[PDB]
Amino acid sequence: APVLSKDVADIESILALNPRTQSHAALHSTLAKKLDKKHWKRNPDKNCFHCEKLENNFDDIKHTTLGERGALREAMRCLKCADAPCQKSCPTHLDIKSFITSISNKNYYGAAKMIFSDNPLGLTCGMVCPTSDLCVGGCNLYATEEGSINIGGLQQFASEVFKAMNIPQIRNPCLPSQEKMPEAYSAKIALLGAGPASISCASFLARLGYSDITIFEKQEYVGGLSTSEIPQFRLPYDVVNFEIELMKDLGVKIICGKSLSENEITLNTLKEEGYKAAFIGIGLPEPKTDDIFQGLTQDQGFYTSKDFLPLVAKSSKAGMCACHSPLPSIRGAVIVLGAGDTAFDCATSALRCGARRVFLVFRKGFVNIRAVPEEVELAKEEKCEFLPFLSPRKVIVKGGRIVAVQFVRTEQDETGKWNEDEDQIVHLKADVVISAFGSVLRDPKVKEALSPIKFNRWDLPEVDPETMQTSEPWVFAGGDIVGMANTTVESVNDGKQASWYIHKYIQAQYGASVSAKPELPLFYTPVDLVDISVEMAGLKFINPFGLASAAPTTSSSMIRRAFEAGWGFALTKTFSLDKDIVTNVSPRIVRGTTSGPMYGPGQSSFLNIELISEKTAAYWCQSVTELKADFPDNIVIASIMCSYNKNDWMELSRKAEASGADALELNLSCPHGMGERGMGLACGQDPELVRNICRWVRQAVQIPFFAKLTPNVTDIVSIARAAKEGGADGVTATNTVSGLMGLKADGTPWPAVGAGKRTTYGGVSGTAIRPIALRAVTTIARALPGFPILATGGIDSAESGLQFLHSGASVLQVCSAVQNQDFTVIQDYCTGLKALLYLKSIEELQGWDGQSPGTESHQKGKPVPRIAELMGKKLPNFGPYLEQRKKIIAEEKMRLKEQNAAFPPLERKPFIPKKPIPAIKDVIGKALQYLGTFGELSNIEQVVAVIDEEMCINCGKCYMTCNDSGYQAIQFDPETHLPTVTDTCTGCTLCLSVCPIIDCIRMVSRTTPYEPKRGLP
Amino acid sequence: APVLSKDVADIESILALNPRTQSHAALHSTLAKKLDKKHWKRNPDKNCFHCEKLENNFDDIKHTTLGERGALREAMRCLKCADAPCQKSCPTHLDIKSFITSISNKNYYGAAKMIFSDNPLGLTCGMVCPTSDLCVGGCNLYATEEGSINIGGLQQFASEVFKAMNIPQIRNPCLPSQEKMPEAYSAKIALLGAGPASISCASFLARLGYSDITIFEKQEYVGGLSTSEIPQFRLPYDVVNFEIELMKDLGVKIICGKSLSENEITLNTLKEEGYKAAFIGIGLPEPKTDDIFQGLTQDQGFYTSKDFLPLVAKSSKAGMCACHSPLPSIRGAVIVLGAGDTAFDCATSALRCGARRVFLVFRKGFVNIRAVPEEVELAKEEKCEFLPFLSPRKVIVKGGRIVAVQFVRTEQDETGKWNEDEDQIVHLKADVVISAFGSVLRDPKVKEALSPIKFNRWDLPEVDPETMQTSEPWVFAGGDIVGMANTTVESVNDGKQASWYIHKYIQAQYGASVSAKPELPLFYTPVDLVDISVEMAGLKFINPFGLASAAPTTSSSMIRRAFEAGWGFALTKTFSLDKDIVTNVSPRIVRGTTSGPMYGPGQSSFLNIELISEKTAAYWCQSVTELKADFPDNIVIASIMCSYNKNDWMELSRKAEASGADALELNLSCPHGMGERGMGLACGQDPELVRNICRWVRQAVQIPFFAKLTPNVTDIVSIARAAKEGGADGVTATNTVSGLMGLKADGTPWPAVGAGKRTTYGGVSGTAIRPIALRAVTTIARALPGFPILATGGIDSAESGLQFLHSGASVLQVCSAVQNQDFTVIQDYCTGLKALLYLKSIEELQGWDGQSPGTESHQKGKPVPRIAELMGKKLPNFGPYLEQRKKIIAEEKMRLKEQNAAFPPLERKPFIPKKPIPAIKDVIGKALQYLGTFGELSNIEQVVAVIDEEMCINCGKCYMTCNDSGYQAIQFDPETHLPTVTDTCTGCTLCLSVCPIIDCIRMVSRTTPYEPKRGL
Ligand code: SF4
Repeated sequence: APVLSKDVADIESILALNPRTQSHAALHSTLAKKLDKKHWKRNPDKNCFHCEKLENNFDDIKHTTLGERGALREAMRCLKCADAPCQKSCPTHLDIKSFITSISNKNYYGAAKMIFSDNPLGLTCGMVCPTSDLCVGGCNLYATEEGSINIGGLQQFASEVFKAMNIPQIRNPCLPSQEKMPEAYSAKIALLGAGPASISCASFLARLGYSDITIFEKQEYVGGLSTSEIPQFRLPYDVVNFEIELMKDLGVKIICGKSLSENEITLNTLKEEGYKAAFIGIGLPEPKTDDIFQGLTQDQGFYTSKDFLPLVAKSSKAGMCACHSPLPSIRGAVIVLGAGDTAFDCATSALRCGARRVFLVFRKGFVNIRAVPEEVELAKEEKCEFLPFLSPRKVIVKGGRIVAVQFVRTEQDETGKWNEDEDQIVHLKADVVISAFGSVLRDPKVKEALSPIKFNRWDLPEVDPETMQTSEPWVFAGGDIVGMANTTVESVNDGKQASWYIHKYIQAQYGASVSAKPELPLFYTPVDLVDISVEMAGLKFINPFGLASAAPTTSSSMIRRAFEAGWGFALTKTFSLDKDIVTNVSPRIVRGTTSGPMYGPGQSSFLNIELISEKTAAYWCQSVTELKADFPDNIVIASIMCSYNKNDWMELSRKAEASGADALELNLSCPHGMGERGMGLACGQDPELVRNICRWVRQAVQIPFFAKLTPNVTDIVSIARAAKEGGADGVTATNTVSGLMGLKADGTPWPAVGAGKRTTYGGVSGTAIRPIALRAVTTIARALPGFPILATGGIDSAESGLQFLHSGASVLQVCSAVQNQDFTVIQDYCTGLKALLYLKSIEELQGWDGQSPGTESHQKGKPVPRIAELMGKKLPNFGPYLEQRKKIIAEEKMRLKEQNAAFPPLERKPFIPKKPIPAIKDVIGKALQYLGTFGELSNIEQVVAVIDEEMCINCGKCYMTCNDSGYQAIQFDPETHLPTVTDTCTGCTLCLSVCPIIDCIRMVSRTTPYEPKRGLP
Repeated sequence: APVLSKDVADIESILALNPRTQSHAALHSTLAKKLDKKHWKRNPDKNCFHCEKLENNFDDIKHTTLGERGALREAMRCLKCADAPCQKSCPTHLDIKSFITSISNKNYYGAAKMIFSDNPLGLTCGMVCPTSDLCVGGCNLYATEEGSINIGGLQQFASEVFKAMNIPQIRNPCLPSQEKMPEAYSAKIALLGAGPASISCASFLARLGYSDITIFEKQEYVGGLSTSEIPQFRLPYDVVNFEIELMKDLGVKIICGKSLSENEITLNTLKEEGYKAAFIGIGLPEPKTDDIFQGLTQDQGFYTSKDFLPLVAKSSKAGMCACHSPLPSIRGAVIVLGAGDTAFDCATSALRCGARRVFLVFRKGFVNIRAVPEEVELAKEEKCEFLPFLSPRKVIVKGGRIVAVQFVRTEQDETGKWNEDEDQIVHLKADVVISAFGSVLRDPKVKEALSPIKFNRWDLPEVDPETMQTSEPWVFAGGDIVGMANTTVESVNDGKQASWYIHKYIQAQYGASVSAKPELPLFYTPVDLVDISVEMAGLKFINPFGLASAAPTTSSSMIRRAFEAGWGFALTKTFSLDKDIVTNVSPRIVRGTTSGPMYGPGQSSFLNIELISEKTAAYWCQSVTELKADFPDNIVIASIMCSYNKNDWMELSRKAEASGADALELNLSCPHGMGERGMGLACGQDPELVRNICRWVRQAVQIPFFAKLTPNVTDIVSIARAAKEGGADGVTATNTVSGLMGLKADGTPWPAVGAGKRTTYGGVSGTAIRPIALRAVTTIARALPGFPILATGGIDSAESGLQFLHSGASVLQVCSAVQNQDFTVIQDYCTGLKALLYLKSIEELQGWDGQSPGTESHQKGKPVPRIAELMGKKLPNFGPYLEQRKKIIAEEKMRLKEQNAAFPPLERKPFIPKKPIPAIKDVIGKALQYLGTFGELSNIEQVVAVIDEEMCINCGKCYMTCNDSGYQAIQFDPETHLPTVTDTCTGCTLCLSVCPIIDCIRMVSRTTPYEPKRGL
């Protein structure tokens, strides 16, 4: 019979590309290499000077866009810094540390809530903020080779998920009922212009309780420049609509077709009409012009950015207008004049209109470009040509058309000044000219409508930079109109700033005072109303999260701050009688090596050789009395430990109870009387000793007490049962896992103590032991139904916490997650749990896994075009294949231009719960139904792996894993590097487990014949 | 008595910047924000158009340079792809997957060996390769938001560590002795030009065994352009010297002051002198010139790149020449003509010479720039101005000096045919002009010296692109001179390619044939000679690494491939008697959630609910016979399992022994009993059962057998002892840890089987259980001294393997690391272990931790200036402080300039072992001496944390950890964001444990009185 230990021809063939170490250096000529290189090319080719067709292509071109896989990686990378410089560098002071922490914990709702609390246009800003000159410019990670965090992309991601949840914004909960609001809040308020500034101002005023807010917008569309000029390929119109609807949820009214102008709305007519306050947020409505372009028409080929961008927007943004607008026909060479964002967006937009070539002409040098590198990069990658040091002089017009523009040289002298060299000219051929010099306010009728407010030397409304108030106390202004900044986030901040002082002004007008300290409300939704309280062992917890007896509870002052932060409960560090006083050694707590040489945030574990508290029982008991007196609703559990002695346990437990502790937690780590039978060395490892100790405490106190169990036992259920039989009211599962974190190359340990560099076995904590704790909790919950369990072991998010609740635990203890961060994580845990419970009531989101939307086919986090001429073509994203994909996509865009259609918009409508929102008590133990013996698992219902070609990044890991750890069932194409799972798959699932792309590989029910490989008959 | 649970004023103050969730939105005016922004600025300011002083500043400006912290992070990120496109895109075909895998496993030696095996100028290339147009351009991770891997930087890092090791290259080991080499290998070989091409060619010929190789170099310095023109701030000269010395270790001779030219050395004089083969690697020695610059002199301010760059290099590269020379005095505005690497290096170099302003003028557009984007980036960040579409027409000279250059406008038309517009001119003011159009071969005397080889239409030596052979069979050529490529790596490849055919030619001349298949040797050093064999339980292992009984040993055909790859031993997947046949379910193996939502390479654990082998005992026994017959030196251990039955264990053990297995491994996972006698349900959890099973097997077979222990017990020592008492020859520690990996938000498990979505407890494997396995191994080793232990549990590198050996294990079993990669990791483990053992004999490297050099103060992996005017200044790397640091550094550079001195690179000298290189038997159990009870630990010898301000990146994590998990002992400055550990520190070590910068925080002996805090 055949050589069993040898691969047959077929398998040898399938293993052709499997890694094998070479015994010699490789020989490939330089010429051969030059040729082969093209086949695998991923990035832009430096030698290719021809741009990829972009006519009618408005697909997202942002390099910062992130999908869930990418967002989680970047969020975990963030150091989540104290007094973070990125936040200091953000105009709206977003708590970046907190929102990124939430994203890293998969709590997208909490992240979005944090974002929108300080920036009502959070999604728009995540997408368009020039971060390199703002938040990212101050990021501490810039000091590392890998670089600064993609803050904008993370903000965009969390906000997009929230948008997908279709949850509405709600009125401030702690606010009195609409009917009980003081009359001052009904004051008629008017805002002019529906752009970022007014949207923000109106939003914050509405949060404060004002019920009569109206925004008067000149145009038929809303959103300001975010709608009329920023390209669809950078800022999708549906984003703007989303943020507007959120504002409308607060009652803000918007009336379009109304202009602030002398023969229409004026400050005088508003005051006559009874308006108490007004906010001017009309931006800079007119284009900066140059005398040389006077008289030129669009038919001749001349446009100002104010003419051009809105035309492209109306045509590419579904919804914006009621009438379908044609895409401007831009053919030939295009000259764009300007060096700011306007110019770059005109250049890129011109390509979508069919431009053959685009020239960006600056009057200064490259170094003087105004737009941030990120913006410049977009025009650069699309092959726009940059021409520096040129100033326009004349537009040659022949046959009623622009045929060229004549320029003159410019240069900086010996002081810095700029001059024009007349004898040095340039005759640049062009068919279209677009001036993108900027914008201004110059309509006399508009300025007159603002009488009698004072205008500064820049001929713009003068305002106090702190209050945003004009010379007229009831009139405020912000955004581009003030002329201080030119970004969406700064305009949003102006409205935010103004809202507080408008509030102060109105209240004063009604004879009411306001807090000296500004107090703008946060952002709220129905999720915030979800009840996450839970009752266990007769105790009421405001929320299920608490601090475990550990380093974070080293001092009672820390517990105090934890309760102030919002933690539901806390354990004191374990303490004992005076005679059992201990002294710690140092070093004693080290990082885990459980996930490789990854330093900084998110350590996968810690190992400690710390003893019980070094502080006295007297200190802890007085501390408990103090804590319970000041925080009656927060549960305080005293952790205590004694040697195996009845009088001692009774004495200490009674002392703790007398201090006012809500309950006790018995630390069973103390060694016994003389080893002997293999029940370890600690009392907690022997059922008999545990039972006795619990009996002693039960007899001594009347308050509930829980036995903290060690996972270092053969059968933890035996110990849990012993504690129950002893009288314990529940058990804490579990303590740390015994281990050695590692040795240095010289053999010395870490931690290493004293001159002798000695160590002893320590306790492992963190996410690395979560599988062990989860097993412990579930096994105890199944063996002792209804017996209270306090879970501990790797809990670092609402999601992981919910896993333990589902496993049978009632409350959740945390240590390592706090050591990795700080007490503020409680805010993430609470909003996260509320969101998870809330989402369970939304029928239309059942396909989601918690807060994670179903994974859709993507590449780099961008939706893969579902084009018939692409699905099933085996065209990977590299080399000649990518060229083909681009050609196909370009053809589709042209077809879409032909086959016209565009008005099936989405009347945004919030999802409404269709079943009661589950309370904590309703989810406890729900996972137990799926757990059982191996025999209870079906060996008939087998699965096989299936790969989504469109999501694949061609690494071949699935292939390598099946080859050297599986069944050699995957074919890896030598040309496309695309994997195909064959019929020999056994569904072991290893490939799916090593794939870098989330959900690229999925396990599906086997449809073909199934037979175990016995290797022989 | 005070309120004990409240922070006193002092502590409230220290906690000032500690994170606290806000209950309201913040109010900060736009004006206030604009002002505050500058204080924290890290990156370049878009509105600042003035460049940082760079006169005489040759500090490394590469954005790709990596320090160990950064290199480990990037290496772990690499997907380590199959048939990798990056390698396909590398001109020298470097096995990137393997060298990066080695870096990820901290095996820098293995990584360097891999790099140099295919590229003898590996360090130079890591630093200068235009990767985006090469290897990186084909990287699969470009398909992710985070982007492609920094391959060049990783190559640079590994090569730099190897350089620091001061290990010499040695002659290929498996080559006959010098004396026994055929006469053909003594053939006189000549190479012209000591640049990358010839260095590579000479190196490979030397590896093949040729003993008379001489490189004739025209100049007094060696290295070619790497030395004469590439700037010191991109390629340090010591790198070039390092690679040249490695080549010289192979016997290659270099003679300077010798030129290929008529009247000097010619192909005819060489042939006449007895040379059998010649390689031409003289590059393109002359500058491409323009008629309009004829007659202009350096005194007037005109230079060609060939004049200028070497002048700067000779002045900034210590060791290049022997004469100390001043830097060229470049003052005023500088005009650099060109759009390739040459032009950009001239521009950046001009700034070091004192240039006030630099203009890069291109004949074409910005889109037509020849240099890759990172090269262009360097000039751009230093504020060089780019002027496109200009062609030089005249140079204006007044008072003996250039004052301006007049250009005419250029433009492309319908036929790409670039035209020049005469009526459109530019009068650009300038004091210095540097032409950087490129290079060529124009010396008639040099071309004559190459007679009679054929020259092509480009007037360059014509060569066959595959063999590198010229029209004369004994003459070959490569590098810039062939005119096909313009990169160091391609020039290196040309020499590599040529070496094989030169070898083929010479051998044929001596009447000898060569293999049809090219066989260039790998790179070797003394480390490769280190013996890593080990004997255990009477068995000899060629190396201590083996495959555990698991998924990687699902089929014997897989074990065969593992042995072919080099694995020392392997366990069969556990098998049993026919009556105990099992059937697996699916899904059954899932990724661990032990390190968060991190997917792809390096999963920290796996959970499986797989059963024993589904293949029959008949299959496994025949397979063992086949494997042992084909691989007699590779150890094969048969893993078997039976229910608690004497006859069964004896029958199966004898069946396995009869098949020829070297030993047996008893899988004790089979259930027995009810389940509350406090010893679980598996036989392996009960000492009595284990002792009886071992007794049965010992009585049945003569070969050694080991009991595989489960870590899921209260006292694993009791089980180990029971196995020993039963007759086992050792124990395998340990099997998987029982657990539940997690649940989805809806409560369903993963793995989930059937429509019922059911699951059962599985076994956790991988790095996440290493602490448990290491504890188990150490405990058994201390309780049962000398009892053989086969370790298993998270072993994924030579370094982790050595930890287990130090802990008492003799051999190392692996599963998860292979599931995370493939069988080739064995190559990394073996070279890594050899290196770790070798380094223990090097006295001058005692300060290193294994292969990791002692950590030096750095920022972004670059050395921090050990300047007096900088130390203790509390100047962080941001805002106005950074501005300050730049001013101080610039002043230091100017000071160093005035003191025209220094030059002692103290010739490179290999370190020599000063003690015997440890064998595996010499390190086993060495760490046990440090293990003991808690009471044996000194509570008198306490430590405190100390922070190196220069390495800090100001995140405040140390501060937050001490505040909410410590003793509130760190002050975090509100302006500089610099932390300071105060006297209240207790040395808990949490801050050091969460700091993102390796070795920024260190624990040092406490010098002040220690008093435990008692709460009062
Ligand atoms: S954790 Fe480390 S890099 Fe961060 S502020 Fe503390 S010493 Fe600096």
